[PDB]
Amino acid sequence: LSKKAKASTVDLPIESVSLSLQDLIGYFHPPDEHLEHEDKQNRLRALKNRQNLFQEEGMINLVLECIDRLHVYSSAAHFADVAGREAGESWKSILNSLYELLAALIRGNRKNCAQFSGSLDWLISRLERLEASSGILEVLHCVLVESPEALNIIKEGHIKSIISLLDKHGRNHKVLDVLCSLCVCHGVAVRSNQHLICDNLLPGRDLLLQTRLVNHVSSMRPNIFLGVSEGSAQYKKWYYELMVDHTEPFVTAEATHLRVGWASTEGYSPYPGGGEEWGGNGVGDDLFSYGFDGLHLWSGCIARTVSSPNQHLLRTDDVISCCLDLSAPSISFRINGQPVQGMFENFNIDGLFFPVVSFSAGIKVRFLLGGRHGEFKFLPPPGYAPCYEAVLPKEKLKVEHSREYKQERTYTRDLLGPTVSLTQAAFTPIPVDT
Amino acid sequence: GVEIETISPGDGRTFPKKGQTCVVHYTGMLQNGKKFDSSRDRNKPFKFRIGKQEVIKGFEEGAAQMSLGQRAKLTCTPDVAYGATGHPGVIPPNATLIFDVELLNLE
Amino acid sequence: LGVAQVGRMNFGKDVSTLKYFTICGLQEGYEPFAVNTNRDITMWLSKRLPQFLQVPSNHEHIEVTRIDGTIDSSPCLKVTQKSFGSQNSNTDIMFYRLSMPIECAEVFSKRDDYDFLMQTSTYYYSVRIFPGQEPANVWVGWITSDFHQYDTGFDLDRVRTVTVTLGDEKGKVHESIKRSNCYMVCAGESMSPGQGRNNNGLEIGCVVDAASGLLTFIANGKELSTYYQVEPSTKLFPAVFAQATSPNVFQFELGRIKNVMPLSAGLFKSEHKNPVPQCPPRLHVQFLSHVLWSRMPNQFLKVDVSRISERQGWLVQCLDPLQFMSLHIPEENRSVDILELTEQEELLKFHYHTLRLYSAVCALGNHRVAHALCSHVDEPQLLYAIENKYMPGLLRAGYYDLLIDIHLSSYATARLMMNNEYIVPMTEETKSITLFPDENKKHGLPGIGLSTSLRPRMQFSSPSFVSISNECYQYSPEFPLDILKSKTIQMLTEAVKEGSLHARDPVGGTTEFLFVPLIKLFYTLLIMGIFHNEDLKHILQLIEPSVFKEAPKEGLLQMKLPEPVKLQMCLLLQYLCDCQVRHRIEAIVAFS
Amino acid sequence: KKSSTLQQLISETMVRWAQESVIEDPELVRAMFVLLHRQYDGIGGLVRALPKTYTINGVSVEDTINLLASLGQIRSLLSVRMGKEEEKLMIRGLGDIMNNKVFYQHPNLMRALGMHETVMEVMVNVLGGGESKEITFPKMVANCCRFLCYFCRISRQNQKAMFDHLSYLLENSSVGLASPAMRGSTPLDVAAASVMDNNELALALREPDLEKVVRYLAGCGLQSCQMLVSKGYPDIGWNPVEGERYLDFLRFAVFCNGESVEE
Amino acid sequence: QLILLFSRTALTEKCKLEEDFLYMAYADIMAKSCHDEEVKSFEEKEMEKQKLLYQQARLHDRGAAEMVLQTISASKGETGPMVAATLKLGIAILNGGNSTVQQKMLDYLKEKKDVGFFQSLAGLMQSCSVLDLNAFERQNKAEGLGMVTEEGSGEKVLQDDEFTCDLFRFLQLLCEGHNSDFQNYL
Repeated sequence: LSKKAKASTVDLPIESVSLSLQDLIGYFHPPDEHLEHEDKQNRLRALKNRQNLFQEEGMINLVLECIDRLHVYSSAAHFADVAGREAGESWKSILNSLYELLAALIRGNRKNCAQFSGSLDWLISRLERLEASSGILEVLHCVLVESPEALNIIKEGHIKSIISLLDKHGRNHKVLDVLCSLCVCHGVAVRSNQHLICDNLLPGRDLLLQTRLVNHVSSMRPNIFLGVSEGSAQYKKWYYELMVDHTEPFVTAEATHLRVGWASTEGYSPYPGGGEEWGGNGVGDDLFSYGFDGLHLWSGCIARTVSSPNQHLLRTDDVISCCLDLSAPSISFRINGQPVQGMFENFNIDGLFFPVVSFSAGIKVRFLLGGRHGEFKFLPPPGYAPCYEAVLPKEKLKVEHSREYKQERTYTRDLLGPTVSLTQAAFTPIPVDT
Repeated sequence: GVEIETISPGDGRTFPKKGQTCVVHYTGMLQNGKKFDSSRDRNKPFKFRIGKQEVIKGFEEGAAQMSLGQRAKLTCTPDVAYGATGHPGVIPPNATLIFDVELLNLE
Repeated sequence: LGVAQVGRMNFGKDVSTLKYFTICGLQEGYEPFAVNTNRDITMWLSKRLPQFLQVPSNHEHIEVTRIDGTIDSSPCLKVTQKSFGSQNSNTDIMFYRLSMPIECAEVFSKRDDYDFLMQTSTYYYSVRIFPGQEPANVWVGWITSDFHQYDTGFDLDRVRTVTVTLGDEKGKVHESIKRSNCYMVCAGESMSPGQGRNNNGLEIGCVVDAASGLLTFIANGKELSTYYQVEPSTKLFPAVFAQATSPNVFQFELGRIKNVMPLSAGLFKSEHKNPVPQCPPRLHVQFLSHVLWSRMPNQFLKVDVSRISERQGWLVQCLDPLQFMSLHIPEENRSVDILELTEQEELLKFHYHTLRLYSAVCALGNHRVAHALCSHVDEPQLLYAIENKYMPGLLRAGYYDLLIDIHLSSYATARLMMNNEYIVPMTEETKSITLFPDENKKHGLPGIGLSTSLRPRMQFSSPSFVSISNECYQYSPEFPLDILKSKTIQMLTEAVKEGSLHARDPVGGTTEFLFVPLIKLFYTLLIMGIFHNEDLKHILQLIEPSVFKEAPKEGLLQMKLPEPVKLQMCLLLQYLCDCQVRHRIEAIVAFS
Repeated sequence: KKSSTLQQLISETMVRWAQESVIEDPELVRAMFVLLHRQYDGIGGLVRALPKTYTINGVSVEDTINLLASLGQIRSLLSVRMGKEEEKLMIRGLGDIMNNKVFYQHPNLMRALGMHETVMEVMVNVLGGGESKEITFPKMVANCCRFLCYFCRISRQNQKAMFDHLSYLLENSSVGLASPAMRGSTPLDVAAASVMDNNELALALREPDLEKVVRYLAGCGLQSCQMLVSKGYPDIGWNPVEGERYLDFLRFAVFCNGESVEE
Repeated sequence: QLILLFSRTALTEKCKLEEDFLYMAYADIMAKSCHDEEVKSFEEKEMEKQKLLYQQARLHDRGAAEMVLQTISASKGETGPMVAATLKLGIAILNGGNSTVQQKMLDYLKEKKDVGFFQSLAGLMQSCSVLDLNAFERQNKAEGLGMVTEEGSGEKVLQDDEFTCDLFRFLQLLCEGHNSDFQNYL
């Protein structure tokens, strides 16, 4: 079929080859676990004898030659075009059966795996191919776990190729098992393999899953809903303060979290929108919240450094005043009375805004909303209304958890369904049709 | 190549003199934000003598430019941290490093 | 629970809490679902925020085929419909994306020619909207990992966005940064001249210059007016928002245009300098979906809220520290609590094998690799994994083994190699050694008492990656041995106490996962010899209260253990016998 | 009644486990019965331990500790595949052991530790690695051979202990005979040192060993040296360089203390 | 369970029979339990005979004979402590010409068709050594020279005399009582 001698006169026993490969796999099938010890030993002895006879007759070289002749073609469609349909839809099955037969031939045989050392380099060169990746991986695993001489030939390029297989095909634990066999075999460690795998796999931090210990972060908000809409009766400008009585910079090995600002809902829904509800995320870790940590402006989980007189991280005896302007979308901060040289603007105004603070353990803070709900340490800018004036006449101003679930007893926990949209927060008087 | 940003101010008067031993708590981060080292993780203050080639020159200069009791963010470029070779298995080649360093004591 | 519905589940961990159990259920032989459990049952709940995941092969509406790139045609990922034009077929906007993102440069600088081609940092992909599908219902562009907005009425005017404005003290705006999570342009608006789409379907090409963070779009060979400027280090996922008006919808064509890299070069580091387009199996089509759960934490932060006074305001206080172990998926730019891997079978298996590889790379005294691994897995992570009771058993065993191999295996093996050798310096301490503690010939507790035989010195090197001493690569990294031993004793005591009643909720899911790693750690500490006097007495009382008392509460030796636990107990008893032999040898030398 | 003794506790616990369940783990069964035999063979533990016990004065504690640390490093080098760094570590460890005085003044301690045996399996593993082709780490192999020869020269008992491993050394006596400047650092040299100036060991020498040496000598006299002619020396029909080494070993075998061993 | 462990270890396909300190220890224990060593009366002799029968039954009712045969077969004609302890245990079980043990061994051999047992037996016989006049002369020359043997007495002349004796005693016990079947089988 190759060398441009294509014709229908050629003999290609595809069905015979497939049947013979199935028979060979059944012939070399290892004993099962449920068998008795004596029968298992007898079957293992018979299998080893069969493997030795096949190796002495040089069947591994024949299988390798068949594999090479099959991989001279790019894919099943190419093989179908060159040879015909039956060959086209038998190509992949025949290659997989050949790889299984090779693995069965060399599995558990020290002599066979030692002889396969010379061909190991040729085998690894075709891992990247999707058709033969799994079979080559299984054969390589068998050879490496059986023969130390197999490991004595593995170089830096082969390990790099295996790691590239991880990089290009995804997360496959068989690749990790192959790397473990490369590292250690028969209780003997290989410093070269260990160093190569470490230096070519770990520093990237792009393939293996990364682990880190993260402080739990809770978020708190007043029961105040501020929104801007056409025909609404809500004042555009709002102002509130937070004063930090105490804050421990490092309660644990991770820095203490403390952010202050405004957060938005998702279309008149009372609960905060687009945020994690358990821990690790605070104000400004999404595009629905806007926070200030004393040094940075946080939004979309991205921090930009912002200047202020004697700028520092939020500490004890700090007063942070937050101003929200819904007429022209803007969020501004003042630390200890002096302005913060940064601002949020041109954000979505289709939801409801509320004061919000996020924190890890080790804080003591006080919301000042004005009036009988706190006294402002400074004067709100002209035209800015304090947050306590937004409470509904029936509603009572309260500071509660931003999320639904908090620390309670398991059998007293209130599992909650979806909440009705809070349309009554924004009042739009609707006329009759005319 | 080292640039320093204050986080918590120090005394502003005492600075590491030549031959002194700086005691710090540092947290090491890559430019992407992935932590690679932290003395607070080991729960042991890191002591190093100034000008004696014990630490990387970026950390050296960052600690030199710091007052006692201060907290700072030190960004060190590859040419002042590890160069093109990097640190095998931990820091990739040509990596900019960010250190959160608090100068606890000078001795 | 539906709209405005409040419920409470009682699993009967405390039988006294059940109010109608005695009336019906107690006599009938029904046990409470948590009748024998030492921990609160973890409760999972439907996730409110939709997440991107690979399109299932059995999805009723979406079918994805991967056309391999030919010699003339670029590789294609074709997104196609399954059951269009049939009953109850969902006709709604679906949000598709590619599994891997393109990451912009850390710092923004401020025929194709081969040199420019290789040195460029500009990547291209294209989306071919097929003829017969209305382009007005298809959006082509980029998204970040923050996109979770599942809206049936998607439009570019409701994209979440913000502008950070930074200036100096005297106003004078220095910079204004526009930040969003969706960077797309509508195909219908992008067309402009009306054509028949007969020579080819609509071919919208997305171009990202990562060195400058610039996003541009090409309609039919002409640059569109819309463009975007993303921030440094932004990870943009190629994506298409399509509403199905045809069976065949579109193709992610991973080709290239003149003087531009293909997408695969940006996505894969190995193919960074390869201009040949590729579609490796890691790159697949994910879609926004709601079919996934969330794990409710077993403990929340303790927050105290109180209205102090009219002048003082509202006090919010939090002091008790809480931490969780976060597992980060690199190619998806997301993180998840590692306790959620108890239901992520593939991630759990891959992470367990990753821990095994971590053990293998540092196995048998590779101290340099141990220091390297100390950067990836640190002492807080190790201690949290050891203590945590909700950790999956595979990860628990892996982390126990990783701790032992990184910090304890070297010295444990060093002392094990010598254990069978007795070199006794002949000093006054040796002379003071006697076979029996007093005239009453009662055996002392094994291990306790003065021992003078020579033993290897135990030293550890502090792992620090800011030093350049290059001398810490000898000896294993230092670990808080005192904390480790006390915590191990406390944990083993708790395990004995809770397993004496044979609860249905062991740590790790099985009693073997509960006991094998903990007993292995305790045995390693014994081999190293850290335990001394009081700790050894306490742990021997735990092992066997009756025999090892100093002159029902059942020790491990009579707790009906499994076979691996029996093997580890055999190892412990072997060590105790070895200690007795050592004491006998020392006493014989003293008499001699 | 209550056991009140670790021996009884272990004995009845193992018996109770074995008669309570059919243990499916061969390793567990082996460990259980090893523990039972240890409990019932208390004297056997002393019989096994006293040969491996050794006492020292308070003066030599520090350098005994140093020797033990070096020997521990060498032993740990067993479970590592052999490389350049391993060669450097082994060479420095052997040098430190030689420099330590306890190695000279306590030959019985070294023999009990079996460090000569440890170096022996290091050498056999390294020779087996690439036994068919040219061996690797000739410097390390030479250092090991020198250490073994020094061990033989230390005392007669060490000489007999090394003579107990004569068969393998004569089997691989063709390691570095051709290479000059490696003289005195060959397994053949180790065998010669083990049979040197010791009449009882000359008597213990048997016909098969001398037959193997004579076979090697005949092969050298019949064929040239492959690696010499590969370097480019003229292809004469014999191997004088290795023949001289084999003749020297035969000289040491037949001549001892100025008198010839007649048989 | 212990006998089954040893039998499985013997039946495991291995190139060579590795030394097992556990096996030597417990084989010696069982052999001593079996043998347990003014003329005694007929009643005393019958008591001793029946006690020996009971002690031998304690082992051969649990697979000890099959264990001995398997270990001898796995020895593959290599002399050592393995086969020495195995032969001593076989002698202890077969003492007095135990008909039940002989029948069990013959039945096991016939049903397994173990050629390896007889091949290893022939190999052991070939490996058994005889008197060495050369070694005797060399030792006498050493003694005449006067060199003190700090080590043990030179046993190079007729090294494993006890092993040869126990091998041939096991062979004889296999045929004691005019066991025609096994006599022909040999």
